[PDB]
Parts: sequence; C-alpha cells; structure tokens
Amino acid sequence: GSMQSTSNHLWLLSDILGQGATANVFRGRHKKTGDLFAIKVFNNRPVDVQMREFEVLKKLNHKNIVKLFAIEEETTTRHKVLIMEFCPCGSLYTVLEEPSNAYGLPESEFLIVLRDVVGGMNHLRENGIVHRNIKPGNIMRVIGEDGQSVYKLTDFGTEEYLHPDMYERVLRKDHATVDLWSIGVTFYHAATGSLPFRPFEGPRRNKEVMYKIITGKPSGAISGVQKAENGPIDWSGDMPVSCSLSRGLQVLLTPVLANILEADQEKCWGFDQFFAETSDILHRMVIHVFSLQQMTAHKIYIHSYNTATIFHELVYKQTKIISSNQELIYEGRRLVLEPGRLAQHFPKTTEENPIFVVSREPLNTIGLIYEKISLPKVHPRYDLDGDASMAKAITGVVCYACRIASTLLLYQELMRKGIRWLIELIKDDYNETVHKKTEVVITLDFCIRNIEKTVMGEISDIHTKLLRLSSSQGTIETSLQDIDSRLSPGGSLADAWAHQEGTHPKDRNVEKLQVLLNCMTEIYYQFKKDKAERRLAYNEEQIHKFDKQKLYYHATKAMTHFTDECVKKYEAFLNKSEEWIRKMLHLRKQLLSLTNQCFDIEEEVSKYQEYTNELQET
Amino acid sequence: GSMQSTSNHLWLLSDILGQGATANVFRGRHKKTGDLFAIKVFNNRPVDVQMREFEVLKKLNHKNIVKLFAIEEETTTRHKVLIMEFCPCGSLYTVLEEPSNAYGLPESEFLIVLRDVVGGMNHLRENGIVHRNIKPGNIMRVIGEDGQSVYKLTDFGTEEYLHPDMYERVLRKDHATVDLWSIGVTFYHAATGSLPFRPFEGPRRNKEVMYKIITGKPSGAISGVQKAENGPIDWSGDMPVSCSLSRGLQVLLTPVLANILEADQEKCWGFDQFFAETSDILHRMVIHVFSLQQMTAHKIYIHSYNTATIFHELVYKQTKIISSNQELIYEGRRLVLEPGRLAQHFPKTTEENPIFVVSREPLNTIGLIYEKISLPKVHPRYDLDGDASMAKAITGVVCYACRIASTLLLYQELMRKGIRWLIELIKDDYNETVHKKTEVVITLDFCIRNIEKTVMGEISDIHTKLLRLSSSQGTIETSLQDIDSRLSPGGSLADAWAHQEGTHPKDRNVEKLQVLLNCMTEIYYQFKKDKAERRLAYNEEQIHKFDKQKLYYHATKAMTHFTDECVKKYEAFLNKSEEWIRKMLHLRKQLLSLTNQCFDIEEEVSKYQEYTNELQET
Ligand SMILES: O=C(NCCCNc1nc(Nc2cccc(NC(=O)N3CCCC3)c2)ncc1I)c1cccs1
Ligand SMILES: O=C(NCCCNc1nc(Nc2cccc(NC(=O)N3CCCC3)c2)ncc1I)c1cccs1
Ligand SMILES: [Cl-]
Ligand SMILES: [Cl-]
Repeated sequence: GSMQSTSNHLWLLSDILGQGATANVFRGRHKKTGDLFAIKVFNNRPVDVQMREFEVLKKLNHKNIVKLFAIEEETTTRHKVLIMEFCPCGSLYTVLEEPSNAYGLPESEFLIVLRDVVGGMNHLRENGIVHRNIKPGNIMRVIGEDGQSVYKLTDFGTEEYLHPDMYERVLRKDHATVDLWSIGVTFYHAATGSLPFRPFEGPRRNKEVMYKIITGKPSGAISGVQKAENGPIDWSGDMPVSCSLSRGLQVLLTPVLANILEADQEKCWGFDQFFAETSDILHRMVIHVFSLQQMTAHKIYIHSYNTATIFHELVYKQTKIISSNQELIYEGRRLVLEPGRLAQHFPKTTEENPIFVVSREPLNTIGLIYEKISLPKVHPRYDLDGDASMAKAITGVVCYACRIASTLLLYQELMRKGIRWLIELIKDDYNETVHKKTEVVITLDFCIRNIEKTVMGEISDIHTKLLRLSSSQGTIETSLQDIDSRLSPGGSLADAWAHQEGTHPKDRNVEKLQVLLNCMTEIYYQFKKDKAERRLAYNEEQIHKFDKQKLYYHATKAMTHFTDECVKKYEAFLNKSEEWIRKMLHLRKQLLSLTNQCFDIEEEVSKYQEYTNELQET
Repeated sequence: GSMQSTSNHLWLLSDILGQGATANVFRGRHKKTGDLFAIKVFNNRPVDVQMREFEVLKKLNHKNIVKLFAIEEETTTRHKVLIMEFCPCGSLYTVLEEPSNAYGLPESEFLIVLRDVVGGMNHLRENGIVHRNIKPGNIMRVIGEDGQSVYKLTDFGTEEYLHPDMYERVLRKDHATVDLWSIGVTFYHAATGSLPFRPFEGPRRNKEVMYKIITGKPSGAISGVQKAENGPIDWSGDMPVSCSLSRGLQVLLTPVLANILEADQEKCWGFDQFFAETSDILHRMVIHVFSLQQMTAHKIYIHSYNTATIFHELVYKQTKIISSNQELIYEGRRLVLEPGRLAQHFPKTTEENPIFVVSREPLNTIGLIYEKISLPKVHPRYDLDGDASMAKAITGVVCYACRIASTLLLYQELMRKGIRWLIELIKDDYNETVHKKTEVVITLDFCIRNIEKTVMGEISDIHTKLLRLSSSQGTIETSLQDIDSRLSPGGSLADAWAHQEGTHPKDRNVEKLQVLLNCMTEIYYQFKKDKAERRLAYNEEQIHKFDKQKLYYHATKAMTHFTDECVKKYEAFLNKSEEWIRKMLHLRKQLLSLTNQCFDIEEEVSKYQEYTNELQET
C-alpha cells in the first residue's frame, strides 16, 4: 500500500476516514512527531475563493468544532490539503450503530450531545457561518481529558435529515432554521435510535411517501411512522416507550423538538428561542427521587436557584402527589425541606441514592413501564449485507432486555431500601407517641387521682369523667400493643417477603445476560467485517453460517432468562409490594389516630391541673 | 498457512496456544459444528501406557479441571491428539501480565483463584493424581456463565515454583506437599504480582543465590528479596504494603503461606490441614466496616454462624477499639447488635455502604497506608524486548497510582457520609436529653415549688436545697444552648469544611488518570506486538521510538496529577478530619455529662414527690 504526502505529513490511502463529492479524509501522521491527524484532500475554483474560506476556518477556535491546524500542498501535485484534528472515536453515527444505542443514547450521553451540538452551532452563528447539513456523521466524538465525550462539528460548507423545502432540492433563495430541522431529526435519532419520519421500507425507496409524511405532519407531532406497506402513518408528539430518557427529560425535550420540526417556517422557533430553550434544559441540575408507593424512579430537572416549593411542584407533575402530601426520606431519615430552600443546597442524590417520597394517600403501584420487544426472525438465506444488519438488530433487542433487567433490579433494590427506612420511621413515630402517652398517663395516674384524693355533685362528675379518660387510655394501650406487634418480626407489616421475592444482585441476572450479549456482539462485529470484505472463502463462509445460528441460540437463551427469571420474579415482588403498601398506609393511619387521641387526652388533663386549687380566704 | 487435522477437527499451526517438551497445544475447530477446542498433539512409549492414562483423564469430571473430550488420530500420521476444552482467556499467567495486576489481583479475583485452585487440587487428590508442577501458566481462566472467572487446572503429568528438593533436580524418591510449595508461590504471586523469592537480577541468572534463599529461609518468612547485587536478603512474614488485599484477608492468608512454604517437609502442613485451613477462609462472609476516627476501611472475615461477640472481637483486632467502646452506625442510624446475633442476619454491607464504627475514646487518624512508588527511568536505547517489559512496568506504576487515587476518593466519601450521619446522631442525643430535662424541669417548676407552696427548720432546708437544683438546672440550660449552637451551621462542629476539602467525584480525578492510563496501555500492548514481531520496518521503528517518549510523558502527567492533586488535597482533608474528630469527642463527652446531671436531678426530684404528703390522723 502506498501514500501521498506533503512537506509535513504522510498517509496511506487505505486509511481513509471519509468520502464526499468534494474531497476525501484520511488519517495520517506528522512526519517529525508521528502524531495522528485527519488529512482532507480535495479532488478537482476560483482558486482563491478557497484560500480565503480556508483562512476563515483556520481562525475558528472552539471546543465543539473539529480544529483546522494548517493548509499544505500535497507533494505529487500542488493540490491543497487541510490538516485537521483527528478524532479516533469517529462520529455520532458510529456511536448510534453500537447495538447498545439501538433504542437511544444513555441519558448522560444524550445531554452531552445536546450541549455540544448547541455549543458548536452557536459558535458558527456567532461568527455568521451556516452549516447547511448537520447529521450524526458530521458530528465527531472525542474522549475528553476527564474521560467524558466531547462532540465536535466538522464538514460545514442527507435525505433523512433535510428539511421539506430542502428535500425537494431553488438553492434556498436568499438568507438558520433549515439547520434547526436537521438538528431536530438528529436529536430525535440520538434520543430513540430511530429516524422520526419513516415510510414503510426505507426513506430511500420511498422518497415520495417521505415528503408526504414531512409536509402533511400535524403540528406538535415529532414523528410519523408507516408500519405496513402502503399503510397509514402513525403520528406522535411523544417519545416511544422504548426510549431510555427519563420522563423528567422527555417532558422538556419534546416541546423543543415539536417546535423545531415545524414545516411552516412562519412558526418554526427561530434560533435564539431555540438557544434559550435548550440552554434552560442544559443549565438544570437533576435531583433523583423515587416514589415508593408507585415503584417509580424519577429525575427532577430543576435550576440551582429554584426553591423546594418548585421542587414539590415538579415532583407532583410526575407522581400526582400534591405538595402537602409529599413526605421525603433520605439516607435513613426524614427529609424536611423548608419551602424556600434552594435546590443547590439539597442533599446530593444519585439513581442508587435518591430521595424517597411517600404519601398517606393511596396510589396505584405502577412499577417500570417498558416496551415488550421480541426477537426478529433470522432469514436462513446467506447474505453478507443482510446478516450484518440483522445481527445488529437482534443484538439491539438483547441489549434492551439487558438494560430493562438492570432497571428492574434497581427498582427492587430501591424498594427494599425504601421499605426498610420507612419501617424504622413509622417505628420512631410509634415510639414518639408511645412516649407522649406514658408521659400524659403520668398526669391521670399521678395527678388527678392522687391530687384530689388528698384531703357538695360536680366532683362526682369529675372523678367519673376522668375515669372515662383512663378508660379511654386503656383503649389506646391495646391499640398500640397491636401496632407494635404488627411492626415486629411476626407482624403483618414485616420486611421478610422482600428478601424472598423478586431478584437480588447475588442472582447475577444482569451479568448472565451481558455474557450472552457479549457473545452476540463479537459475532455482530465480525458480520460487520464480513460485510466490508465482499465475499468469504469456503471455511469463513461456513463459520459465518454457523455463527448466524449461534446468534439466534444466544438471543433465545437471553430472552428466555429475561422473561422467565427477571420479569417473572419482578412481577411477583411488585404484586407483593402492592399488598404491603396498603397494609402500611392503614397502619400509619391508625397510629396517627392513636396519636391524636393522645393529644386530646393530654390537653384536657392539662386543664384540670389547675382545677385542683381554689382561691382561699386571706 | 496450513493445517493438520483429524476425522473431526482441524487447526492452523500458526494458532498455537502452548509448547512443552512432550506436546503442543493449538486452537482448532470441530469441522461439523465449527466449535473451538484446544488440540493437544504429541511429538514423538510404551504405546498403551498412554491410552490408559488418557482414558483415566477422559473420565475426570470437575468444574476446576480443563475438560478432556476425546482422543483422536491425526490424519497425516496415526499420532494421537487430545481434544480439550478451549479457554479463550488464557491462563493465570496471562492475567498477571496485565499491568493492572502488577501489584496483585483484586481481592475478589484472588478469592476465586484461591477457591478454584484448591477445588481442582482436591479433585485430583480425591482421584489420587498428583500434579507435579502447578503454576499460573498451568491454571486456565474461563468466563463462567454468570460472568465470573472459573479457574481450571490442565497439563498434569518452573524454576521459580519448584520446591528446594525439586530445585536441585532423585526423582522425588517414593511417594503432595511438594505441590503445596508451588501453590504457595502461586498464591503469593497472585496476591502481590511478584515471586516471593528473588535473587538480585533474576532467578534464571542466579540459580545459586535462589537455592540459598529458599533453603536458608527462616521459619515464618513468606518472602526473601535481594535488593542489591551480591547484597543481603530482606526477609518478611508479611505481605508487601503495595498489596491490594485487605488486612482482614492478609491476616488469614499469611499463616497459610508460611506453613506451606516450609522447607523441612517434617513441618510442612500436609494437604488435609491445608485443605481445612483454606476452606475455613473460603467459607467466611465479609462484613465491611469503616472506622470513622481512624479513616480506615476494613473487611471482617466472619462465618455465617459467628455471633456479634466474635464480630466485635474481629473489629477490635483491626482497629484496637475494644468491644464495649464500639459504636455502630448503618444507613443513617445507630446499629445495635445483640451479642448472640449471627453474622448471617447482620445488615448487608459493601465497601461503599459499610457499617461505621466510632468510639468515645481517642484514636489516631491513620487514613490509607500505601507504597510510594515512582516511575522507573526509561532507557533511551531501542530494544523490542527491553521496551515491552519497561512499558509493562511503567504502566503498572500508573495503574497502582490510579488504584490508590480511587481508594483515596472512597475514604473521603465515606468520611463525609459517616460525619453527616454521626452529626444527626449526636443531634438526636441532644434532643433526647433536652426532652428529658424539660420533662424534669416540669417537676421542679410544677411540683415542688407549686405543691408545697399550697397551704417548725427542715422545710427551710428543703425549699433552699431545691433552689440549688433549679440553680443546677440553670447551669445545664446554658451548657445545652452552647452545644446546640455548636451543632448548628455556625458551629465549631460544622460539616462545611468536608465539602471544601479533599477531592470529590465531580472532580473526575480517577477518570483523568484512567484516560492517561489507557493511552499507556495501548502502547504497552503494541510493544508486546513489536516484541513478538522480531524487527520493525523503518517507519514502525520510528513510531515505536516516538511512543516510547509518549509513555513517559503520559506517565509523568499522571504522577504529577496524582501527587499534586489527589494526594495533596487528600492530606488536607485528613488533617482537617483529625481536628473535627477531636472537637466531636469533646462535645459528646460534655453532652454525656449534661445527660447524667439530668438523671441525677431527675431522681432526687423523684424522691420529694412523696415527701409532700404526711400521714394523717384518721
Ligand atoms: O464526513 C466528513 N468528514 C468528517 C468525518 C471524517 N472526518 C474526520 N474523521 C475523524 N476521525 C474518524 C475516526 C474514526 C472513524 C471516522 N469516521 C467514521 O467511522 N465514519 C464516518 C461516517 C462513516 C463512519 C472518523 N477525524 C477527523 C475528521 I475531519 C466528510 C465528508 C466529505 C468530505 S469530509
Ligand atoms: O501449558 C500447557 N497447556 C495449557 C495452556 C495451553 N492449553 C490450553 N490453552 C487454552 N487456551 C488458551 C487461550 C489463550 C491463551 C492461551 N495461553 C496463553 O496465552 N499462554 C500460555 C502461557 C503463555 C501464555 C491458552 N485452552 C485450552 C488449553 I489445554 C502445555 C504445555 C505443554 C504441553 S501442554
Ligand atoms: Cl471534515
Ligand atoms: Cl494442556
């Protein structure tokens, strides 16, 4: 294999990173240092319209823009090459081909994409550049020095991403929102793993159904899918259920998408509003909350400067528990947020260490809501392109199952923890009120009896009325004994079942699934190599056919384990939780009542304390 | 490349897994399924001494023994091949070459190795086989179906691992412990990343110093290292400081090693005792405990059936806090273990969620104790063998730094959590005693004054003596106000500094280090490839020299970040903890005193309650 070069760099033609009509991108090295760079080489005026536009870029300096170092002359010809920042990881496209992201990026990653695309976008605009076609292949990923992805825009100056006016194909007239469209599609694709507008078959074969979908899209819809050949379009303003993003994030993103995926440029958002709206999301912090009675996890997207009041409102939006019914638990103890306490001063939370919320009012136990996705059928006919894409799809289904199994395990672990804490909490209450009582029994038994016992009627009415109180306290004692016994080891309120039901970390169900998944992923990546390599030799051919069966046998094993082990035991744990919750609410409601009687007893005794002493002559 | 085969399998000669004097091991496939297997082929009597010993093995069935499926005839010759279980991961040797394990295996992995080596060993013995030479290259690793390693013995029937009698080289006379020796060396190597007996330079060049080390080893020593040329030997009965294993595990393992690394076979352990002793370790569960005043994490190795009593004893061994001074905290609240409560019923713990222990008695704040390891110098002379081994070594140092930085971050995170909990705990105490007090003030202010106020001396002495009590309670009130103000936001006992000092997860120091480490590890693995490939072409040669500089620049960047950021801020946080601890102990000791006065007041008032009422004529 051989190489072109310039004064300072050199590169294999085999080591190509990208191909456009205008130019090609290879990875090469600086000859003096050995350092990796992307070399952009143009295949072809006016001569200096380019040296100028090249110069403008060489000046651009920004975190979210692939850097243009220098411009050089290839040695063989006086052709211009651009030396650009090499990004070993590739593009957002590469990321979304990972079977792991078949149903959307992980939330944190999606947020980085959102941030960086928006940042790069702005920078161009600030400098007045318009990037006509933003798409995942345009958006380069790099590992930052802190290990987090940094996304970077390159190649400024695809059907599925072109605006309706653009899809037709008259140079856009005279000047951007059209950019917002492809950003709209890009973000949706990153959020869900899918293109938002999908004629049956492909957009490619059905360019016409596709334009009909995009133009005739009702307002608010963010997707339209044709599920059958020549069938109708299903519209939605919602994220698909299979999407990983939290309800907290979904609720914020959806409106941004609806408003930048608008056909009439009359009512598109306009950039600034888009910048303002996206930044409002990006500037929020996340507080993790888990709803114990609903068996649901939540992310609350809240500004640093927002109050607890707003926090309760946000929680209410996702749970339907009104502010005043919201009872908070954190790290074993009650959390009491003063209304005006800023979110920046709330205690630190994670998905594994959330703030729990409980109500004294009945809620339906929801649990995790997820798509039921079954394996596609494997087509026995051998095909290097077909099998690669099928391998991707089936591995995608198993990863999803794996992701859901992990969430299912988390939900049960949080439940077990939440329940443990709440029981010790109720237990405190029982002891707080059981103290008070013994402390007021002290007045009946010590004062009224013993005080007036010391030496016409009303007195006959007082000693007897008081007896009704000790009588009333006796009704209290036996109702507390009943609650204590319920809170104890034998009790109807016991923890035990939660250790007996569902699945536990030590079961290693997630790990068992990942092992199977890793087997499928090696095969998928090989089918990726088998595709690129256009024909296999006899043995390799056979081996490829074998592994096509192995994929399926691995995928079936996984789905069976998922449904019969993970889902089954999970549903058993949930149904038991439903019952334990109802008993708990009823118990707390009795104890409350026993607590209020204690106050009502306590204060009448607090009146007759004085009645012992009359005025005296003197 | 071409292949031998048999009726049912075939294999490249390039795809070799192992080479001994007697035979070779390649990886091949079943021709009908495509499945991977290890093919052992013998290079050479009596003819059937072998078909018999082959048959014995084909019968062996055990989790920790590489499985022998069948015996077949190679096609070209009637030579015998063994078809064996293929283990894609390789051997314990491969694992210990990973720069990640330069200073020993992670604790969990070490325990699996221990378990599996012991299990396989026993199985052979149960069947009466003796494996003369156990070593990491003998011990095969496989990923189990739950994702955990399973280790498996193969090749039954190295200098560094041979017993002193064996090192000499008379067929061992007539018959095992000699096996125990190599197990001794193997476990030590797995625990520390190093051979226990090391002449300066290598064992290879110094076969003679090596035998002198092993034979002249004082009893109890588990290692002897010659650190200078012709220098003396440093002996130890302890694990090196750089070893990852917990003190809890070290304390148990060390005696096993001392007793199976014994020269006089008179006083070696003998297998059964070894089996009993190792199993005693393997059958223990681990309870994670964190000592708040010492800033130390601990693993308590305890049987399921052991009592809390034993638990306290074990904790005392590692902390020097006697049982009765041990105060336990778990998930925000006090933990009170009944003496006879079984460890199996203790609450579940992890390193991130330990039981905290505190004392009311002063302890030195120790923190984490770790080796200071600096980068070796990089030798500028180009050498494919030399550079590979150097790349390994320098990457090993950085991984260690990374491992320590992670532990350092954990220790600070646990401190912050522990302190948070303890403060709410002390806070409870303040409120428990501040209740009691107001509850007894009720008797002074309500009863004695008001009771005898109602209508010769001693009475003159009582009203005045009582005044000394309200007087005494007034001394109490202002001392509580003082403690409350200390426990509040302004207080000398505040949390604030802990958020201001040390390093936090959001700093991403561990991630910054891993990124650097990953760069070094790609280079190391390439130098591994450059070594195997005996000479590099001019460019590759240059590129290899460049990256040899890149390693160093990456390693320096890492060490600088480690010492100047991780270690520095950590040491600042620790020094502040030292001070906060002392204030806390002093505060708790005052509150205790204020709590006891409250009892002493409370009970004298409890006597004069009766003194109000004399006997009456009637
Ligand atoms: O698209 C284009 N330019 C941007 C992309 C090519 N440019 C660069 N690439 C990288 N590094 C890099 C590393 C690994 C993989 C890849 N790419 C892929 O894996 N891909 C591409 C989509 C098919 C999958 C790229 N560094 C810097 C650049 I500048 C162009 C199209 C037409 C003209 S320029
Ligand atoms: O040592 C020996 N037999 C046991 C080892 C060879 N046998 C097997 N190997 C594997 N799989 C496997 C996979 C990847 C790597 C490797 N090995 C290595 O990476 N190594 C070897 C130490 C040098 C590093 C092995 N499967 C099954 C077997 I059976 C022998 C020595 C002399 C005769 S037999
Ligand atoms: Cl480009
Ligand atoms: Cl072998």
